[PDB]
Amino acid sequence: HAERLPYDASKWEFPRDRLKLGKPLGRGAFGQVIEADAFGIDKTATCRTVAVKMLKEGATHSEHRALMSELKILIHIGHHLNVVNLLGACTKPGGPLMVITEFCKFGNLSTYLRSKRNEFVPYKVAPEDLYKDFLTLEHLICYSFQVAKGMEFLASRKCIHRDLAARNILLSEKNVVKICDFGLADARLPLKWMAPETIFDRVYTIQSDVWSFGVLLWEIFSLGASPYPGVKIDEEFCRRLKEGTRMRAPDYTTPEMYQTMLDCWHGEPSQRPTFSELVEHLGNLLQANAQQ
Ligand SMILES: CNC(=O)c1cc(Oc2ccc3nc(Nc4ccc(Cl)c(C(F)(F)F)c4)[nH]c3c2)ccn1
Repeated sequence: HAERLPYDASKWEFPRDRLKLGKPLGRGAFGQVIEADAFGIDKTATCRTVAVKMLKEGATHSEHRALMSELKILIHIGHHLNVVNLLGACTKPGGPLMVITEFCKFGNLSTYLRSKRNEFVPYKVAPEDLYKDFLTLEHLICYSFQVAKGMEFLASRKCIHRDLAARNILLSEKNVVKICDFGLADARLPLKWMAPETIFDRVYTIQSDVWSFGVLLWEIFSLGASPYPGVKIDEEFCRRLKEGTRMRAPDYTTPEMYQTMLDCWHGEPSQRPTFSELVEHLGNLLQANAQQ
């Protein structure tokens, strides 16, 4: 499967001595995600800020492969605007295993959205300057549109994310969002983003990612709220879920967006929309929103 993917070190290998590791950006059992400086990793710059995911110096022989798979998969997928850009890696012996991606200034979308709760209006109005730097339904529909586009792309190159959530979406410059993974596909309570077929039968498909995409939409339109607020993720949660229970509409959604969340939460994988359809439907909503 993944282990069998090609790592062309001549094109991605980067000198560990050209990286000045900085402040941690996130922790994990696998190891860490650190901010850093790359001396001439790309060409349009001399010194660039990059994000680096790396294992613990005493990391298992298993994770070492997990991280190598991610590197191979990211390479296989190729470049897309809404997928965090892979810049390089460090496989050679000597230092720990490291994957290097572009740095996204504003970090994960969940945190970001939460900080704009008191800076959000559905639609801007004149003066129009009293709203400069406010989030609007257009922004939210756009973020969802972009993620759906990146997932369509992942589908296209036949890959699945496995843990699609707001915390794994990064806000870059000019309202451009990028899909990423701070983990190595847990205090992050991942069951909240899993489709029933995944929870009960541990089966991961592109359609279960669509279920996750539904939780992400609820996250975006709750302005960063936490999925299944207050609810205890236990035996009964898994049960109720399979029985057909879903979350109520978030605080800033629109009738259509909430319906789309529901569409994504169909109990039947094959009854859930597909990312292409989602990209088309969302695009419509975006364009329908501008009008009014
Ligand atoms: C304030 N800025 C940040 O906190 C920050 C962290 C960051 O961390 C990383 C560092 C390395 C990474 N490697 C990934 N893997 C990844 C990214 C996208 C996709 Cl689609 C897939 C997978 F596995 F699904 F193919 C895997 N995500 C990563 C995220 C990258 C950019 N900005």
